[PDB]
Amino acid sequence: TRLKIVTIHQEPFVYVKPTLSDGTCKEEFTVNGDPVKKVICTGPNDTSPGSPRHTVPQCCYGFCIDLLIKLARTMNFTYEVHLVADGKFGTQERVNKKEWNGMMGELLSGQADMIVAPLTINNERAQYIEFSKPFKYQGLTILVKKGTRITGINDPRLRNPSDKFIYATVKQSSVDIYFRRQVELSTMYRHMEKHNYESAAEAIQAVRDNKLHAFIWDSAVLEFEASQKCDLVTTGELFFRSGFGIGMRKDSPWKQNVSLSILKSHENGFMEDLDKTWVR
Amino acid sequence: DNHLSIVTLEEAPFVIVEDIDPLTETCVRNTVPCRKFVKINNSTNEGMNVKKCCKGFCIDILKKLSRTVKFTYDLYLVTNGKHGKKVNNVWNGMIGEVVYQRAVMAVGSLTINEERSEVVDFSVPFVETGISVMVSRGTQVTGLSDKKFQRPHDYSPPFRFGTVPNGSTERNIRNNYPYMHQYMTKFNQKGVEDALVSLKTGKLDAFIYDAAVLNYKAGRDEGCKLVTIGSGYIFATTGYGIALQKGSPWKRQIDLALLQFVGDGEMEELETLWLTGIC
Ligand SMILES: Cc1sc2nc(COc3ccc(F)cc3)cc(=O)n2c1[C@@H]1C[C@H]1CO
Ligand SMILES: N[C@@H](CCC(=O)O)C(=O)O
Repeated sequence: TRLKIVTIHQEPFVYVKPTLSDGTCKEEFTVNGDPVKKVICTGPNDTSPGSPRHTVPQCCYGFCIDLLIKLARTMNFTYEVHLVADGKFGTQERVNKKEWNGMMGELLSGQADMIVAPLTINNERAQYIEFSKPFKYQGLTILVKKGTRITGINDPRLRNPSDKFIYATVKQSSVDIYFRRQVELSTMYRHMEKHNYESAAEAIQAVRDNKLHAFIWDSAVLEFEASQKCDLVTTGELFFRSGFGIGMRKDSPWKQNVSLSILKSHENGFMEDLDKTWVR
Repeated sequence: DNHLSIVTLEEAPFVIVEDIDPLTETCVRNTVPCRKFVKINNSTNEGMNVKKCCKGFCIDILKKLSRTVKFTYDLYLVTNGKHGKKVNNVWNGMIGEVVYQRAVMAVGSLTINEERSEVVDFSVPFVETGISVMVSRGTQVTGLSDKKFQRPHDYSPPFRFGTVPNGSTERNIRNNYPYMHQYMTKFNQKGVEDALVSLKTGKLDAFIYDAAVLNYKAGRDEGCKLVTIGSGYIFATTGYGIALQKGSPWKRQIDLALLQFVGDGEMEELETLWLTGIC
C-alpha cells in the first residue's frame, strides 16, 4: 500500500530543515526559477547518543527526495518519509548474534519498506538486502582544511599515524565497513575507530574548527562541501570507487520496476538534470 | 549442473581473441578456450566450431567468477549479431543468446540498459560506462546537447559525426535525439578501428560511442591526439554487466562475488592490468 521511506540527513542528497509554525515547508525556488519540491519527513531532533528521541515533522528536499518523487509518480505508489531513528547508514555489529543498525536495521525490521538515500552498495549489505542498479557512481576521498598538505590515502601521516594528525570517518557507515574489512588498512582503521564521528556534518564542522585534520568520506558529498565552503578542500582523487543505490527487502514487489526506472532516468538525462540541480 | 554455456564477443581490451597454439594446439598463459562457429560457405547452414583462445579484462573477471562461484564453462563467441539489438521484436547478439537460453550468461563489454533489462537480468556493474564523444584535441563541443549535434544543418559545412550502429549507443541516440540520429546514419562506422582512422585522417569530426572503450582508446592514442570531450565526460552513465536469464539461480552468488572483487582491490588490479594508458 503506502511505502514507509527511510532517509538520512546528507547534503546535498537530503536537506533537513524545521517546518514553519503552521507545520508546512518554506516555499523555495532554484536559481532556475523552478519550485523546490519538499516532503514532510518525521524524525528526532535531540541527536544526543543514549538519549530519548522525540519525533517531530521536519522538511526534506534534495537529489534523493526528487528521485523519490519520480519513482513514486512512475510506479504509482504513495509514501511517508521518516529520518533514520539512530542517524546512521548501517553496519552489522556483533551483539553470539549479529545485528544491523541504521537504515539497514530499519529496512530489515520492517520500520521502513525502502531506503532512499546516498546508500553505498557493498557486499556486506547486498547479502541481506536488494540494491537497485546505481543512481550515482562516486568514491572515497579525503577532506582537509585549506593549507593541510596530505598527498592522499598513501600519505605517511595516514599510513603511519600519531595523535598529532587526527583523521576519521562516520561511525556505522560503509566507509567504516571498508576500513574494518581490508587488513591492508587496519593501521588506519585502528586510528579512525578512536576518533570517528556520529554524522558527516559533525565531522565536516570538526575539520573547520581545526579539531579534525582529515575526514575520509564520500566524494559526492565532500566535493559538494568543498565547492560551498572555500576554507575546505579535498585531497587527491578517489582511492576507492563506489555507487549509491535504492535499498529494498529481497522480497519487495517493487524491486524490478525501481531498477528499470533508475535506468530510464539515467538514459533520458533525468539523473544528469538532478546532478546539475543539486550537485554541479 | 555447474557446467555453463557462456557467450562472449571480441572487443579489446575487455575481450581479445587469439589463434590456438601451433605446437600445443591448446590455450596457454592468461588465455582460456573459446569456440567460434564458422560457416563452410554461404550456400549452406553447415559450419564448424573453430577452437580459439580468449583473454582480456572480462575474461579475468570470468576466471575469478568460475573459481569463487564454483562453476566450469564452455565459452563461445556470438555469431548472430553483436552485443544485442531487438530486430522485429527478436533479440540477437549476446542478449539474444541469453533470452533464447543458448547461454546461461553473457560475459563481455555488455552495456546495461532498460530495454535489455526487460528481457534479461543484469549483475551489478563491474565497469562504469555510458556514452562519450571522441574528438581531435581542442575540438569545441560542449557535449551531446551541443547545437553542432542537435541541429547539425545549422552549420556550414555541417559537423561530421557517427557511431557504430546496432548497439546501446545508437539506441540511446535514437530514443533521445531523433533529428541527430537520422542525420548521423550516413556517418555509421563499421567498427571502432574504422572510426579512429576516419577521425585521425579528418573524415569525421566526432565519434560517439561506449565510454569505457573510448577512454581506453584515448589513453593509447599515438601522439595523444584523440580525446574524449570534458574531463572524460559520460552521458547516460551505466555499466557493463553480466547478462543472465530472468530468475537465474546464479545471479545472487555472481553479484556477491563481483562486489567482493570490488571491495578487495581485485577489480582495481584488473583495471591497472588491462585499461590504463599513457595519455
Ligand atoms: C565496479 C563498479 S563500476 C560501476 N559503475 C557505476 C556507474 O553507474 C551505473 C549506473 C547504472 C547502471 F546500470 C550501471 C552503472 C556504478 C557502480 O556502482 N559501479 C561499480 C560498483 C560495484 C558496483 C555496485 O553497484
Ligand atoms: N557496449 C555496447 C556496444 C557499443 C556501443 O553501442 O556503444 C552494447 O552493449 O551495446
